[PDB]
Amino acid sequence: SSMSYSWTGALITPCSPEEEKLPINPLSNSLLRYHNKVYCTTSKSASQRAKKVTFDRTQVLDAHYDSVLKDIKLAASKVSARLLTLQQACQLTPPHSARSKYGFGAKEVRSLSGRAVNHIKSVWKDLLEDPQTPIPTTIMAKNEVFCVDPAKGGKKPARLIVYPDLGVRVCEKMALYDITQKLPQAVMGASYGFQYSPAQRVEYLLKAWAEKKDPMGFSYDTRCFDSTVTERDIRTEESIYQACSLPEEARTAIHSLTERLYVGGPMFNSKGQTCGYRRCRASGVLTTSMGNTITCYVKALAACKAAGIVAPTMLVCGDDLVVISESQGTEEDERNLRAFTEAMTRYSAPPGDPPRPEYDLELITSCSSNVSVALGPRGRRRYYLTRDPTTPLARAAWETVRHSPINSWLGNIIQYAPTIWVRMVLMTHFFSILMVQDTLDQNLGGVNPLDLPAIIERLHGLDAFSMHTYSHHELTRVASALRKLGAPPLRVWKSRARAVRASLISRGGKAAVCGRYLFNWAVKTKLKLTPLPEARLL
RNA sequence: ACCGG
RNA sequence: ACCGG
Repeated sequence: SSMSYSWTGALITPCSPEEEKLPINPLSNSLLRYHNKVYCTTSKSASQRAKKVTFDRTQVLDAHYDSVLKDIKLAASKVSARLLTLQQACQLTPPHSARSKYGFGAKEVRSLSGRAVNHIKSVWKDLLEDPQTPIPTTIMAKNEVFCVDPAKGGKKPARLIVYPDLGVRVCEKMALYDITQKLPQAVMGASYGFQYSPAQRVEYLLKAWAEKKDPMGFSYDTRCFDSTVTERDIRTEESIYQACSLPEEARTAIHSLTERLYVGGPMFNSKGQTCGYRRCRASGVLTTSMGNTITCYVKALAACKAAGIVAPTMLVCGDDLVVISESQGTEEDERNLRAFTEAMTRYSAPPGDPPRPEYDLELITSCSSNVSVALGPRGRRRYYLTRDPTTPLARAAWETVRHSPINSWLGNIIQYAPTIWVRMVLMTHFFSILMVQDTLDQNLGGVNPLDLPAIIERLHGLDAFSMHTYSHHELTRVASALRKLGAPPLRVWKSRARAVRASLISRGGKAAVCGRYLFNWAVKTKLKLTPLPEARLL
């Protein structure tokens, strides 16, 4: 049937001029040595990406799918959504959202500028007065930083981004924002992925695994899910939206949005040249995250019925999806999964790499991470979220005139605070750096570093400062990643940590806390870490 | 550099 | 800002 994209062969130009690395990376050259391996995706690689994503979809649904879709609409019916006032939309625009082509930007929008509030009214009236004309959109290359994997063919090409003018973006919010806060939580419940902090993701996955007599789990990746979404799936999404309590104005607009934007349209580069036409998901629109989730759920669940997966419990983080079922024997389990894949493939949701059944929770990668285990302070098992540290380390090492990685360190320190690689490698490096800049209290991305222990206690719990026997997978993987990037091995980081710890303590004050809590693992004679007063405040 | 979290 | 698309 339909082709995901068409191409005029125009260049996909970049926004922020791509910047050359420099001969000295002063913040990270003590973190790791192999900067040659750390690269960022250029837009000249945008061509390469388009080939990977341009291709024919053909879709064949069935009794199974139809039954799920019927059930899901019935859940949609229990929802009541309201329009957002044009103003309310504007206040939800992010601070530096790319300015509109009609001479105004996010400051104006958020402050209800007249030029702004006028054009948007016009944009909206046109949505109600016109549901066929395709809305033009812009296509850009997202630049992300990775580490060269030769195993999987040198360097990734840049991801493609497609979005409409800021005027239109606000209207989408007017029409849909309320649905986006109500619908998913209501068609998918426990299985909606974004509602969970890593702590609770783990807690769910455990509860799911616990409650099967003889569990079996697998994860289904679709690394081009956006390309494989069909015009019909999109309209089916509308159909799901319309199944709720909605005012007639909302309904007309949603429809008009679906036909004019969400289903497809032309794309233009920053230079303005017609770049191509699209017939799949746009990354930049409001519904994407919600759409993919719901669609993936309908399909996935159809597939389980088609394949005969028993007692399936699901988790959907957009494209990435985990299922935990009752094993029907490894013999059947391998059959049923192949089925699942054929089902999904008919549903126009193929995979990258086929799934495999697994019977150990440590081996189920998804939401780009996995569950693993170490021992807490009293010997009890502590289950926690982790991932391969390669990219985190690569990015930890990205420095240019217009970019600092310190935020990325703080990022992963928070998110992955209880992992051995954060605790031993990124923390030791972070404080080591900030101490020497004597910049230990400057607010990085709106967080004070001296608040870390308090934050970590709130988000991860006291055992995040005290875990101790890390699993073979993790130990192996981390060793390997550091070796792979020219980082010192774990044992060196221990030394470094002790010295870093000695300082933080002698500094007294909040710094002292950081020393005693964050690096308690570093010392021979451990310290009884009682809970933190400041902790209940966050 | 758009969307989500 | 970070992380995911």
